Amino acid sequence: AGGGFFRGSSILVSGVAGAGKSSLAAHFAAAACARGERAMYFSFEEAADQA
Amino acid sequence: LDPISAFTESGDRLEVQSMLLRIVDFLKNRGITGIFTHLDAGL
Ligand SMILES: Nc1ncnc2c1ncn2[C@@H]1O[C@H](COP(=O)(O)OP(=O)(O)O)[C@@H](O)[C@H]1O
Repeated sequence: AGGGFFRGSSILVSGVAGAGKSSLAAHFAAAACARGERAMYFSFEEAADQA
Repeated sequence: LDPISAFTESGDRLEVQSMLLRIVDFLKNRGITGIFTHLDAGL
């Protein structure tokens, strides 16, 4: 309801290997970048070029 | 690497993960294809 999460909020994309957590996070980031804001991606298991 | 499960017994919680990550990153940087067989956690 309302059409989205709250801004200053925390979101947990819980899953297992092969679920798509990283891609959902990347979609969040792409939303931020397309709306003119800045986003950060802290990868701990993947190179940035690989991402 | 067959099997990467052998090193589980001979190492602590973080040291085994660090060793495996070292090998993974080495093969990645040199561009080698890395086949890893295991007998699976965050691995
Ligand atoms: N072109 C594509 N078409 C359909 N599925 C895809 C495509 N590219 C990637 N995937 C799916 O994305 C998944 C990987 O998601 P990923 O973000 O790596 O999740 P996690 O990082 O949590 O394992 C794979 O299971 C794969 O099936």
